Amino acid sequence: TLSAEDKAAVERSKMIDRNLREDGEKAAREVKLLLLGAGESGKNTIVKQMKTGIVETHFTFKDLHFKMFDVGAQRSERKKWIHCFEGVTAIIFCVALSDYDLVLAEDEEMNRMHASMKLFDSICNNKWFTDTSIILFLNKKDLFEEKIKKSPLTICYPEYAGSNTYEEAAAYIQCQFEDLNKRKDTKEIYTHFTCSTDTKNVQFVFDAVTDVIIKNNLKDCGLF
Amino acid sequence: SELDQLRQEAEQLKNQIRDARKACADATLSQITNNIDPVGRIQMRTRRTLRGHLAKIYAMHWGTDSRLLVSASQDGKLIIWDSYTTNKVHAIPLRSSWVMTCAYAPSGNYVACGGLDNICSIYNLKTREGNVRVSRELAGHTGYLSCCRFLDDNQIVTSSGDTTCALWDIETGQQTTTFTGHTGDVMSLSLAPDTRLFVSGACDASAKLWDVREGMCRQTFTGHESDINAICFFPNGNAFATGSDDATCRLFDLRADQELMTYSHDNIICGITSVSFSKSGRLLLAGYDDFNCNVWDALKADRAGVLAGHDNRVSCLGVTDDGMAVATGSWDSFLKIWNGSS
Amino acid sequence: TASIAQARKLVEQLKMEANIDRIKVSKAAADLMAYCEAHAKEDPLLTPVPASENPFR
Amino acid sequence: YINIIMPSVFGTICLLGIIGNSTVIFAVVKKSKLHWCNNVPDIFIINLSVVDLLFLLGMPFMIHQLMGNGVWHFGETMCTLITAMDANSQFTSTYILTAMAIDRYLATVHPISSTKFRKPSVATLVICLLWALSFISITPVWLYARLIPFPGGAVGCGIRLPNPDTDLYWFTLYQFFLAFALPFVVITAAYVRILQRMTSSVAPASQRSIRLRTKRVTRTAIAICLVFFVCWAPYYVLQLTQLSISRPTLTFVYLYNAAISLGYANSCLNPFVYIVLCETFRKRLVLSV
Amino acid sequence: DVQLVESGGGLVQPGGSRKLSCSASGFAFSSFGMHWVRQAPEKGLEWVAYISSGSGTIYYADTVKGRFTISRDDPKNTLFLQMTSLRSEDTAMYYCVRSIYYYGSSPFDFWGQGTTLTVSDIVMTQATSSVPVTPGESVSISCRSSKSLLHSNGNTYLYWFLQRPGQSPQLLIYRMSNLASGVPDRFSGSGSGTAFTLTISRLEAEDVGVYYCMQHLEYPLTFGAGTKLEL
Repeated sequence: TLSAEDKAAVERSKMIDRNLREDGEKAAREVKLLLLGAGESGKNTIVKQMKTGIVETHFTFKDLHFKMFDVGAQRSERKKWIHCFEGVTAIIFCVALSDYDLVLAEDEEMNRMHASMKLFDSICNNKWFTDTSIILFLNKKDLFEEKIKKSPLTICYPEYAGSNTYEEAAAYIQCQFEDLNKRKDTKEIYTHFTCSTDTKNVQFVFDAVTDVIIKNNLKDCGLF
Repeated sequence: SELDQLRQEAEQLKNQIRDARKACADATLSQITNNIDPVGRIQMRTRRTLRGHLAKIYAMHWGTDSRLLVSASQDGKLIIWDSYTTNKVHAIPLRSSWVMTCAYAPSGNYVACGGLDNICSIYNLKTREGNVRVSRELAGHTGYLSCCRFLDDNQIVTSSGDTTCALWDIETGQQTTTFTGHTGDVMSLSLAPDTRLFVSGACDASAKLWDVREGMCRQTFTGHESDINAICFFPNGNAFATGSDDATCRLFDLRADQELMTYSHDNIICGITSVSFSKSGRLLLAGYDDFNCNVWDALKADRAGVLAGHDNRVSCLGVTDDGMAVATGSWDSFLKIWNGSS
Repeated sequence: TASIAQARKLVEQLKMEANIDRIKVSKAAADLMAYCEAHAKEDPLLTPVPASENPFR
Repeated sequence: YINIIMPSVFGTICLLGIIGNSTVIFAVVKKSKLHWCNNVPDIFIINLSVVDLLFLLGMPFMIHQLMGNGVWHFGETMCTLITAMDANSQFTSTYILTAMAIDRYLATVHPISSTKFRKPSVATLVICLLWALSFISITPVWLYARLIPFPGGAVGCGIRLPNPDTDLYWFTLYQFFLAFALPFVVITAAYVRILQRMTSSVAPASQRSIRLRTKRVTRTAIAICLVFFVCWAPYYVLQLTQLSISRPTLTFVYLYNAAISLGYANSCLNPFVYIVLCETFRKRLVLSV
Repeated sequence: DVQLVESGGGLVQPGGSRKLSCSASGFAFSSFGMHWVRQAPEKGLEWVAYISSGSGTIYYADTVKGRFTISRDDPKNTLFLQMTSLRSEDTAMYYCVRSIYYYGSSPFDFWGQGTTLTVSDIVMTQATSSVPVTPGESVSISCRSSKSLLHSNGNTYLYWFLQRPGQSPQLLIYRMSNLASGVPDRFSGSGSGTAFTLTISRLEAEDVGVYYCMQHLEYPLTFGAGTKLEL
């Protein structure tokens, strides 16, 4: 019992769904990454290798479109807008290895590494990232090796009782961050060692996101 | 010396305001509205379901004709709905998909939106070309855009997470007035019916009343224990209600300059995302993190009913200007229209 | 001298808010209750309209 | 007891599988945002429940000639229609189950390259193509489904091949290959390849999450392949045995009717495999209740 | 600016075929439904065909159905009308009309300049053929319909057009009361049921012309005879 013009309006609405479906499917096959990490943590160096308030960066790697979002300019409370990223494929977290004997510029008494560990568990254990895999970057790996010889790791970690070498001290720090995972069942942490001249930084994110995609497919297909 | 003396005077002024509010607290709103009968049980059914959003819906706003509404979702789509037929009138692709607010102009010719991109984009709905185009991008806020509301085709007020509110001249693209004084992220704003005042709620658990023309903060309302997420003017413009993360809704009065009533329950431990009033103001509808929308009795602080039709957090809701229907948006990507039956 | 400048502004702001006229809570409560009563009949959500007048049949 | 145990077994299977299949259909419809929009797994899982529902709705029209007196009461026109309708649901459900496992193989081993053609529009076209192939695969069933005069005044619906001495072989063998053997090979091959390639080289296999991830998928790939095998192998083993058998005995008749029930039990167990082994699906169903 | 240029008209033999084109510029062509309306020499307007937005719905007039084909090319923003077996009854000026359909839209708001072709059902009645008028005086124009144009949704699908001499038709009133964009506020549409009145307060020189009332309650769209205003 629709008039000739009411029926034409209905046909217009179904043409909009023809375009919402086209755009919604295009957004569903793309990868959304949340780029987190602190001041002088190497966050901007990673962007320099993958070329307002929020800085969105797009790039293509092996027939896969990534949307990496940098929210370093958002000085507001993180807990308020962090839920807007519920549903990203993975989180890229940048940690500076060399910032273990250093202290924060403002606090002048809190260690930089402890700040990241507090930042990591605030993100890893966040309720919106319950099943969101985290890509943990341990940047400045080469500079950390030089600084271990001069400054022992016991300054940052009193409980450490180990060799004064990179191959053992770095692994202790790496497992300390992965130890902060309060739920080792619903999520995984992917850890990679980058540098200022590396070429495998984008490959690790591509591999880690691929494993997240497989995990999401299993849940949708009902295998999980 | 001078700094220490000045900060002691501020405490004395704060005590003076607190004593002034206590002086005029002769009675309680609960005592005043004890005699009136309750609204009973409010049962609302889903008359319409608006499908097409493919991500979390964060905001919606009714048009002044009480038939068209605009909703914003983080699928990067602004959709204008014909609520009578569920037809989509327009679909506006947003440049930034992280939208947090949307507004419908009272004339119906413009819509506004903005989020983490710190930009208020104005879209022209009535063009000779037959499509919606961006007419203005309001830049100047240094934080995310949390709420925006048109006063007319040329003026709009926006609240941001950079602790400031701004009044904009749309034609020139410049903010004529800047509203400063909040110490936290401002999450929402509501315009008075005469569009001469507006209230804003921030994450410092305080609500400030601003004069649009003069451009200063007239009154500050405190009492919440956590960040305020939602705010809505009472239909007569003499009061407003807020919703916070402390699982409470509070009704503040402008003229009494203090809180009048709190809307919370012991079972409710989740945050509140959106608040709105019915046409008579007797019902206060609030969206919650617990996947439900609770309709409250504003006068008696009783939960009149529940809208349970969503599988995720109810992020937004709104009541028509004529009071005929209420729309609720949610992170489950659906919009629902509710009203009662005889 | 940022802190001392902010202190003067905060004190000056509190003076404006402390000089406003405040009515009794009973007077304010009555006005809110009166407005709801006057517009109760024209509120479809409070009092559902007959199906003939409901656009969402 | 014999006249009471067998009707109860078929009736229990019919009711239990209808409840499960109707739950899968309702849940997939109510979880939709835009029809044919990023729901390729949901399209397959709701078509498998429709065919399984058809396989059980037509069950009482096929077993009433096995319990009361072995007489067809619906005439020769319904005998051709009911036999073809029942046989179509068996072939169609097996094909959707096979295609629902190739879909899961593509979603895992090729998660990037399969996004080009794992569209809901393509998934619907594939399923509609399966029905067309199913109709072709049941063509001999309804071409030969006629009434059979048994000794006495009783008649029964059955298959009257033109040359039962020689045509009995291709009828049994072609159904075993197309409806049991080939689908089971593909279903088994797909799920074992999923377990061997469900995680990446860079994935931290030493972590609990990766091991816990493989454990649940392994017991789901085993359960799907085993339930399909157990419910249809005895039917097609006794089917091949009748070629050598000339005069069946009472024990063989009881075993044959038990195997028929197991075939119908396949459509009863498919919905619950998705209900139980999908934690995500199980949680959403409780929310609706 | 919004433009609609028609081409392909000319002198044709009886029983022949001719292809009319409507090129659209300055607006979203794929978002608008398109109509063909023709006007026989010294006669009123006659609707020819309709194609909806998205090309899903196509309508033809009974007098041309089976002989005319209407099509559109969205990438090229071109509207087509394929005509075959042209008769002497087809000699007319063919106008290209845009119409968009959503809640509150104004269909038939813009008309094309038209192309001339020369060959070698609700009844809308406008009994008053001509009305002598003087500038500055109020004029009322009446229209009648065989069926009630009020639909169950509350809309009254009556349209008013003005075709000044030498100019294309222009929309004045859409849905019997609403004023079209770019039309002076002095025009006002009033009606009820089957009887409608167009009131023109403070008539001016530009208002001189022929006024047509069209119904859009249902297809086929039919035009009135037309009321001419002369000084």
